[PDB]
Amino acid sequence: MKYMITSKGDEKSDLLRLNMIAGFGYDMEYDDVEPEIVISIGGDGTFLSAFHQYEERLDEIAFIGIHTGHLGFYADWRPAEADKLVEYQKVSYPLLKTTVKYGKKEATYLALNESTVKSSGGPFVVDVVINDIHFERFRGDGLCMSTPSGTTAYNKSLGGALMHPSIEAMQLTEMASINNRVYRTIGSPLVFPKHHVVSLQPVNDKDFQISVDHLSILHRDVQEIRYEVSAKKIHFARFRSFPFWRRVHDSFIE
Amino acid sequence: KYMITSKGDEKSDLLRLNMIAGFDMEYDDVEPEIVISIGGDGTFLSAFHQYEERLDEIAFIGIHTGHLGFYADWRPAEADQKVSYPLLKTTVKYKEATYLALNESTVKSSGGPFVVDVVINDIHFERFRGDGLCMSTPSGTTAYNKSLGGALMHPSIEAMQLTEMASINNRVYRTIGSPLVFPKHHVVSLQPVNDKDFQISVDHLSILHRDVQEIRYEVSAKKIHFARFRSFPFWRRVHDSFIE
Amino acid sequence: MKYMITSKGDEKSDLLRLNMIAGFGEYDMEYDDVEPEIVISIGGDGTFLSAFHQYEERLDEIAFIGIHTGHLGFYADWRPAEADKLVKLLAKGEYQKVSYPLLKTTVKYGIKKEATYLALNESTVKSSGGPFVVDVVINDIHFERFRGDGLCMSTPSGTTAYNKSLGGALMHPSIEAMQLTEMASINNRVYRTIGSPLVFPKHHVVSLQPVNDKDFQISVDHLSILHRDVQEIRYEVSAKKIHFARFRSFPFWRRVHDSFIED
Amino acid sequence: MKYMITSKGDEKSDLLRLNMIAGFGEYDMEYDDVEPEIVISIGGDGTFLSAFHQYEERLDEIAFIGIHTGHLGFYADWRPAEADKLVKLLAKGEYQKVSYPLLKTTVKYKEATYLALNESTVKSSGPFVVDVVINDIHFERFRGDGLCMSTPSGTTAYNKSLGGALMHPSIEAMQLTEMASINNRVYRTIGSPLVFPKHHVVSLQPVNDKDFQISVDHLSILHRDVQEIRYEVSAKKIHFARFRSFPFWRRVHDSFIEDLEH
Ligand SMILES: [N-]=[N+]=NC[C@H]1O[C@@H](n2c(SCC(=O)NCCc3c[nH]c4ccccc34)nc3c(N)ncnc32)[C@H](O)[C@@H]1O
Ligand SMILES: [N-]=[N+]=NC[C@H]1O[C@@H](n2c(SCC(=O)NCCc3c[nH]c4ccccc34)nc3c(N)ncnc32)[C@H](O)[C@@H]1O
Ligand SMILES: [N-]=[N+]=NC[C@H]1O[C@@H](n2c(SCC(=O)NCCc3c[nH]c4ccccc34)nc3c(N)ncnc32)[C@H](O)[C@@H]1O
Ligand SMILES: [N-]=[N+]=NC[C@H]1O[C@@H](n2c(SCC(=O)NCCc3c[nH]c4ccccc34)nc3c(N)ncnc32)[C@H](O)[C@@H]1O
Repeated sequence: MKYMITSKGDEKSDLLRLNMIAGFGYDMEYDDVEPEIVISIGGDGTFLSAFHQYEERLDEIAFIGIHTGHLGFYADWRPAEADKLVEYQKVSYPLLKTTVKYGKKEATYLALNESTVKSSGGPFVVDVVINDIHFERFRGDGLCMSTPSGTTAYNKSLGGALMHPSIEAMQLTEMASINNRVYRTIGSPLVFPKHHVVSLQPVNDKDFQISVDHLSILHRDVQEIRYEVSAKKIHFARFRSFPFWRRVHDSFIE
Repeated sequence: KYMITSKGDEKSDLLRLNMIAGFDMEYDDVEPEIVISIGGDGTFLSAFHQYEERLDEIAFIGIHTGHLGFYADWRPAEADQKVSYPLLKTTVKYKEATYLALNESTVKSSGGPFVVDVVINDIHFERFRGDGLCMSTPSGTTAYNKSLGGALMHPSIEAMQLTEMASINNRVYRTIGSPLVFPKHHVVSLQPVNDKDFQISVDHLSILHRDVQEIRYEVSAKKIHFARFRSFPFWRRVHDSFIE
Repeated sequence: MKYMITSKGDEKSDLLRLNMIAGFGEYDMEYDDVEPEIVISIGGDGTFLSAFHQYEERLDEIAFIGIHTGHLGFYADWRPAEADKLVKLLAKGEYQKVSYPLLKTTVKYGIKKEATYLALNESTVKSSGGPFVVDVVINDIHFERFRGDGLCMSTPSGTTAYNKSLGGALMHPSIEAMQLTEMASINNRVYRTIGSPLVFPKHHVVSLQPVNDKDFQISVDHLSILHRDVQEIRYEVSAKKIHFARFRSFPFWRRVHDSFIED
Repeated sequence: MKYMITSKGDEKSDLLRLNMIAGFGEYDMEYDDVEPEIVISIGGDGTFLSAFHQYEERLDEIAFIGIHTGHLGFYADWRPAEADKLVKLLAKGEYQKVSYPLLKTTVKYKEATYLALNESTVKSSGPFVVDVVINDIHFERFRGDGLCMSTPSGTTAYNKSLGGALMHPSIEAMQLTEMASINNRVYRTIGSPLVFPKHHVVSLQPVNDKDFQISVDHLSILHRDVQEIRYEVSAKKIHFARFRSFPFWRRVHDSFIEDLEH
């Protein structure tokens, strides 16, 4: 079938890539337009690029991650096992939908790890609105809405909770909240189920640094930033049994 | 067919009498379909553990005589569909003993250090050393779980959350630090290392267990049913409690 | 004696400034922004920080005074309505001086020369884009290899600021120390960090040494500039201290209570 | 000079203890367990804490030494394989002395005072609710499991597990950390750990219940009808015997980070 392979850039990834492509020279044809199997070689950062490269056809693509360096949560296959990889089950992980409104039109984005909103320099002040209901007035560095699979990324470093990627939900964590009598925040991470909409509304400044995984751009004149669990899912190709918690253990505990 | 529990104070007992007077409703504490709690969340917990054997045929209603609770959302000046929340199944192994929790289930030592092996799905995850561990229900996240640094999750999510209690987290006993949220059919097994005497607590019930071989945690198939008359959002209840 | 007054910029602060200057004009007070002995900041903590760095070359000859036109600050503890009593007490010289410790930041390059900075609140170091990875060396001894957003070294008085939002502890400004806090540490198998904030005494040096990237985004009291080809970043408690003019007694813990709990 | 040795209890501690006593049998060392000048602890930090309270009324005439039979401790810095060197070094009388600050715990109901090397915690006997007073000034009303006041050297103990900051023992201060605070509309607490210098008094005053489970280090007691719990940096200090540079941060490193040569 149709497939394609992306590379990190280093010699180890490109050499391993060419080594695998020649292996398919079976009934496998290389195609980067309409692939059925996308293979990422490098790390989680490399895998994220492959996700956004083919986010228009997530329903017809199974992803496979290979790490040339340290173990990743997406790139979970060693280069020494590249021979065996060249008949599988499909595992689906939830994604995050980020919608931005302006003063025009609106923009939507898909996240595999998380989406963060920070200030354009000074203090980040927004009103956190949960399901058309005011919850808190936040003041700090920013806010982080994480995917289940993305909880082991930025979310964890921010003191968030680790969620199993079988749970369809999203998690909101604080970034250096001042948390005083004027700007009282919840402090605890908040996990939202499906059909729940978290709305971030400006108070004074209208310019925000919205980031989606590995892409941070400046959005001017922002009226609203809404978060909710996307209906679209990312599909993986399961060959062996590598449990999520086991993958967490090998990463942080060892 | 229904029944009514009371906290113990005069305000709760007298209000209870008024509700009986209001009720083709036959008062039956044997096989009730409607259980009404009067007092607070603590009183509500007592009503839950009173009928664990018939949680599938009972809809609960909470009335707070004191401050607002997460389970008692009805003011006493209002005595005049079903919503299901997940539960936590706690199994202690020696003949095994099982317990159901509405808020959470914590395991501490019987005096000295608390040292166990955290096993996730028959696979060792970490060796814990500290005060103890806390496995919380979705609805119980706004309780002890929050104080321990745990995350707040909406009760519509069927899962369980494990949080640390003063982990030493060093070379020998490296822990994850972050709270862990486990879905359905996931089993967290806590296995002793040396001392096998632990102070296992289920919600408001803290009992001492001797000769413990294994403590297993998993989301129970049984769910607690509430009676929804109005619409009080979970996040609004969190807002009114911690954000004033 | 010689004095000067800085203003936030709004009408209220500027108005208060002119009236105080006229107030001092009734006594033996000379206005001088070049070599003053008393620097009065009118506005907020941010305004106070600007006045600090404006005269960081003569901190030994200056007693600072903060006046908050808005909400109460940790550096600006005087209300505008007390400006009249402030002038009269300043003119007589009826006040004692209280000293707060400062943080010394030293940046080394691939010999550029060598840059030094003084911080009243804190000094932070982050990357210039990607992952921030450095080796934390405490007193010429390797302590940890850090990977994350960055690191924040705070002064005692600066603990109630960015430090607190990062989970740092609150120290009384009488304690001569500095506090290092983590900024979103990945803290895994490869990059194991302490997690806990670290309080260092005087004469202790925390050296941050690069692993791959030499470019770092260093900020001193929100003066964030890009430093290229960085060889070393050293942290130590400065021998220089900031001097305040004390007329009454506003306890640090009360200022903490009035700011984060209730007022 | 006069010395004594405490033991954990196991075979390793008792055997190593006998070897040292016999080791001092070639030098001018008098063994005395009632009025010693050098107290040696064999076992762990728990053993050291026991040796501290055993001779806490003569802290001015005693320099302590710790030997860890198991993992590295913050008070037991010496290895069992270095016991041979310790005897000769102690006999030669060649060592500088290092002093660590202590925590003074006062319980009023007559007045009871306690000295802590690590920390002093106060819990309930149900909900623990007290009013935290800092220098005769109300700061917050706490509600949770309890409160922990830690010594500088004690910051690496329970204080670290509670999320407190690590302080160098050269700093004469004390640190207050929360224990499972509820922090809501009614009971708003600071959250952050608080570090107090000398001459600063932290007063814990009851709200409803007067009974509290007050613990000082290993000693966990129960005080009834408590009116006030006072915390302040004690004037008394514990003295150590230094032979070689073993930095505090190294002990922190070798305990929480990694120990590659072990
Ligand atoms: N604005 N201003 N003045 C700079 C002061 O801001 C304090 N400081 C900072 S400065 C670092 C920064 O760029 N943060 C992005 C958001 C932000 C900038 N300035 C803030 C001031 C208050 C609150 C948020 C910000 N962040 C924080 C922080 N999250 N919570 C508390 N306090 C901070 C820090 O003490 C610094 O000295
Ligand atoms: N009782 N007692 N033990 C004395 C030392 O134990 C230290 N201490 C304590 S005492 C409070 C307590 O009952 N903890 C329950 C579990 C436990 C007891 N002792 C431990 C020692 C190490 C680890 C866990 C325990 N907890 C802790 C704590 N989580 N992490 C570190 N160290 C602690 C505390 O500093 C005290 O100095
Ligand atoms: N036992 N009991 N009561 C039942 C509920 O009390 C809730 N729960 C507890 S019970 C554990 C305990 O023994 N804590 C000592 C102090 C305490 C006891 N009950 C409390 C209730 C509120 C606040 C403090 C206590 N602690 C906590 C906690 N620190 N912050 C929040 N909520 C808690 C917990 O959810 C439990 O299910
Ligand atoms: N790897 N990679 N690509 C970007 C991903 O990196 C993850 N991500 C980030 S991105 C936010 C950021 O700019 N942080 C500054 C330093 C940094 C950039 N990328 C990093 C990757 C690992 C560690 C630090 C950085 N920070 C973090 C974080 N502290 N700990 C864990 N993971 C993070 C985040 O999930 C993002 O999706």
